[PDB]
Amino acid sequence: IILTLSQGLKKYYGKILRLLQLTLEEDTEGLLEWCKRNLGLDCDDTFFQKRIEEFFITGEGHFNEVLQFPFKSYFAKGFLSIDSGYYSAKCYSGTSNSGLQLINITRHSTRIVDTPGPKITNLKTINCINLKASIFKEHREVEINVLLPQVAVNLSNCHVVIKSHVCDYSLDIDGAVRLPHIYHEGVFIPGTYKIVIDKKNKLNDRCTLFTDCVIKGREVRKGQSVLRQYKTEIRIGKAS
Amino acid sequence: QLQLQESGPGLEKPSETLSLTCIVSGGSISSSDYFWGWIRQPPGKGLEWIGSIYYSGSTYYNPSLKSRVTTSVDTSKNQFSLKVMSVTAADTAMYYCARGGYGGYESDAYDIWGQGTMVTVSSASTKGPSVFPLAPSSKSTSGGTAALGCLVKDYFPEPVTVSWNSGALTSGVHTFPAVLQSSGLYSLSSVVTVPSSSLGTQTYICNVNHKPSNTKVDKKVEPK
Amino acid sequence: SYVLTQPPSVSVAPGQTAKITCGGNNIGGKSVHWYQQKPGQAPVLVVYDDSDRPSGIPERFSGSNSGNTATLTISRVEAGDEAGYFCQVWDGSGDQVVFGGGTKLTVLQPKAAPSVTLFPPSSEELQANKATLVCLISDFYPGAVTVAWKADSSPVKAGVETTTPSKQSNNKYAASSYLSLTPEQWKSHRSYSCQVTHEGSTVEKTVAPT
Ligand SMILES: *[C@@H]1O[C@H](CO)[C@@H](O[C@@H]2O[C@H](CO)[C@@H](O)[C@H](O)[C@H]2NC(C)=O)[C@H](O)[C@H]1NC(C)=O
Ligand SMILES: *[C@@H]1O[C@H](CO)[C@@H](O[C@@H]2O[C@H](CO)[C@@H](O)[C@H](O)[C@H]2NC(C)=O)[C@H](O)[C@H]1NC(C)=O
Repeated sequence: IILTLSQGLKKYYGKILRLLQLTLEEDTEGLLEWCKRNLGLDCDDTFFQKRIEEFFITGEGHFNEVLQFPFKSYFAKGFLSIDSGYYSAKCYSGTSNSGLQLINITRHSTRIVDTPGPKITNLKTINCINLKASIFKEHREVEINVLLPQVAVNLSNCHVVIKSHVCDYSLDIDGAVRLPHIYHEGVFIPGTYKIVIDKKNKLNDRCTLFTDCVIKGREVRKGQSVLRQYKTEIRIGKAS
Repeated sequence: QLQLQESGPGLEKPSETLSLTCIVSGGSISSSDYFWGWIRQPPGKGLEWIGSIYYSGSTYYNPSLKSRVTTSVDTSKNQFSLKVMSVTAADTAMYYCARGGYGGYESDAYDIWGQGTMVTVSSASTKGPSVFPLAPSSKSTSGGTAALGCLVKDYFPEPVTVSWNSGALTSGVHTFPAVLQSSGLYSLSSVVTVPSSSLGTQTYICNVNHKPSNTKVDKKVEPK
Repeated sequence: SYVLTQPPSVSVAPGQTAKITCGGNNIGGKSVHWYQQKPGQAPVLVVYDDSDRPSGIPERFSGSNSGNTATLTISRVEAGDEAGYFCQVWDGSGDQVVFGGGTKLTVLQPKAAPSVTLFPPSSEELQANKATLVCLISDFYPGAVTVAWKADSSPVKAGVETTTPSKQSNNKYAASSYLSLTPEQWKSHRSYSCQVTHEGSTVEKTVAPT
């Protein structure tokens, strides 16, 4: 069937959220026409990658609502509310970024060997170099700053908001934190992100973080501190 | 320096609990960058990790043995310990304590080891040895030298240690590995080569120690 | 249950280079440590973190680790390098320490004839209504001796115990044999002998009730 501007923009965004790997589902039925009728082109996967790449990295000044640099009102810097109705993310253009706040994860990963270590890590005593915690007792909220996003952080009964210089979105599903994936001659994710946990929400009563605690060892080899890591839990909820 | 020392019973009865203690000395067991582990080695077999414990109490067990072993740590006494429930002959082994890196700062290799303590699982009671002299024969070995010794007969379990003249004699000493007799008792010989010219001027006394039975024996070895 | 695979043994001539492998799935992703263990002694850390040496370990020891195999290399091998070598890793998946089965390194050695000493029973044992002959064999390579007891010239067919040849500290072999007699058996025969054969050559020692 036909879709108006309103319904088609939601599915258009729904496809972007799927390609960014923030969603695992989509409603794109009718979208292909919608791009022929309202945009006069064929919006295959190649087209959508070019829109993601150009919006987040290779900007060209002013962008419109469909991530091109109807839909003749081109904006400036800031954010599109990529909202499919089913899900949404506040994503920022690369024109509003000073440098490249993304890292290239197809490039080789520094070796990190596993080691014995504390199974429980206290939120006030986090010696991991990949995680930095801020406790806001006044606001009853916790902000976890992830410094090495390539090391997974897994949520367990958590209702969090992910904040970054790329996209901002909510996470409510157990498992590894989903991050935006952009393709620019390789795979790119944000260089840092922030997990915001509101302890005033009953849904976070048992919020626990599972991650690899990365540690700089005493040994310096090849002019670098050797890295070791151990699996650990950071309990954040009251009754965790 | 940091030294580890195992302490054990030597002999444990079947279906009983073996308890070992490692005394840490020269430094504190309350080390934030290390934890403390037990490794065993049955006769003729390789090394097997039992478990490791952090000074705070956190334990790490071998999955094959987790259901019948437990470790503790006593920070006041500067020791950690091991318990192995319902033992059988499969638990007869050399037991080692060792220190390994923990928490990422140090390497997780086990750098400092104890001496090992020998545990035999048997229903037999301990038995101290009978010690008899092995007399020289003017020149038991060639002309200038001579061979004398101590027969350490019919003890259980392993080991015995033998020294000569309270340790003043170390050159030319050869303590032989024990023989296991069909009775289950052990026996060994310690022999020492001395100059023949000394057989009438130097007293030779061997010192036999059998820790499992708390037996200490001295035997003078005179020329017959 | 992560599995480490070591060869059972490896031989080397003095001065040559020995290599001992430790196989494991993606072992290059783990930190491999090596322990040397000599007969009757606690293991000793010789290489840690694939290729680092603790203080006091000679430069001839060196390590590498990548893919599915880690390798201990000992250059300019000396007799004193003869020992068992164990590889070891921490398995992050199973949260456990894993040791390889160990590799017996032997260093090629010249043939060596045994030293044999034979002791008669002591007066004190004889006074305790017992009698033991003791045959001590030492300093022989390879570790295979035939031991034969003789009463006068006739072969003994009872009351004998003999150890398996075990490696001394100098990597030659030692072994003991014991003949149990009654004091009357000891005094009834004119002499007893211990016959030791090693690589076709026999040594004989004799004692007498005298
Ligand atoms: C992201 O990293 C990969 C490396 O994994 C880069 O791809 C390499 O680029 C160099 C230079 O062009 C080539 O020599 C290699 O053959 C490439 N390897 C692969 C696997 O593609 C890629 O260019 C990087 N992207 C950036 C820096 O934007
Ligand atoms: C966090 O979750 C990730 C993915 O859900 C875990 O990584 C997986 O772990 C399993 C089990 O070892 C492997 O079979 C997968 O191949 C892993 N996938 C990836 C992408 O790494 C990770 O181990 C979890 N972390 C913690 C601390 O629990």
